Amino acid sequence: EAPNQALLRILKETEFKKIKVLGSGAFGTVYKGLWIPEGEKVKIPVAIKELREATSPKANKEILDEAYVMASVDNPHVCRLLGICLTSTVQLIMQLMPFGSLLDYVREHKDNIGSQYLLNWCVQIAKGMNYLEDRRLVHRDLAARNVLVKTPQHVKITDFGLAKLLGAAAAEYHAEGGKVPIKWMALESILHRIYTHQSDVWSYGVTVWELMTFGSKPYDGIPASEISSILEKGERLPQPPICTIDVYMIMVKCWMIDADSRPKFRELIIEFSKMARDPQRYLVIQGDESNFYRALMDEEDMDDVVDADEYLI
Ligand SMILES: CCC(=O)Nc1cccc(-c2c(-c3ccc(N4CCN(C)CC4)cc3)[nH]c3ncnc(OCC(C)C)c23)c1
Repeated sequence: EAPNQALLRILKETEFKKIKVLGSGAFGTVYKGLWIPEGEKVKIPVAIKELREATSPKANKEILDEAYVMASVDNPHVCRLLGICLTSTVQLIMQLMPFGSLLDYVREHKDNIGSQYLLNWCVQIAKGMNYLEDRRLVHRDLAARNVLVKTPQHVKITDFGLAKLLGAAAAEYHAEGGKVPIKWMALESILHRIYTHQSDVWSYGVTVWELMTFGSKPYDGIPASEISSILEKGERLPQPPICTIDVYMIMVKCWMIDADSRPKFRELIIEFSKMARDPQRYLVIQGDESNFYRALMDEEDMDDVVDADEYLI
């Protein structure tokens, strides 16, 4: 296949500042901060994923695998890797998404989210996924928790810790046994651990169902072991109250057991774009329709602030 000529930039620890902790887990802490590359009069808002311990060999391999696939994508609707820092504890430096996950955002503003935003988000995520399909990359963990909000008008796919690049001439990826989110997975992934771009389309439909229900948990109260028999019986997630049948039909088509009968991300872009032209016809919602970076980054001087989307090499 085509050679992968993505650049991997190694960053000095002294040219980025950590401002605050966005979140923490066993994997490690995600900081929010500024990256000031020397010689350039720019300041990039960044999220900095530090690894908890320096000594874990499996965790260090996994964070570099994440950097490999993240550096291999360059799309407006995919979160971009700025670089890595090879300190005692490895650090990923990513474009800052100020508003957090789309899942947390819709739960936070159920009352203030209109159909224009929901349909635009669906378009943007389909565009990101279709770009990932052109790159022959399977995400394997598409969910509302892994879509971040740069602005309310602009969302990006992230969390490539499970993503796999398809080798030359292959269209399926066979995975070894591991922790995996069953309620977002195509049937063929649950049973045979096969993953394709059409398996991601299944996860796309669940993601859209998450958005359309304003943050509800799919199959709440149902064990993941039973999910396989439920799917084989022909049951699916129910129509969200705001959804016209036009929208719900697209979600249902994403959950066909025959993977080739599901839509392609190319077609999802087209269909949700049509609906984004007249949003209130396809979603029925009650009551429908410079200094910010200083406050965010807590730094008085923001004259040279530049979003990574305007920073290229
Ligand atoms: C994967 C789920 C998740 O929440 N991940 C996460 C954890 C901590 C920070 C961020 C994050 C955030 C972020 C997450 C949460 C918030 N808050 C804002 C305040 N609000 C009350 C709650 C949500 C603000 C920013 N922005 C990012 N940008 C680029 N990469 C990131 O990390 C990406 C992961 C893949 C390294 C992140 C995301």
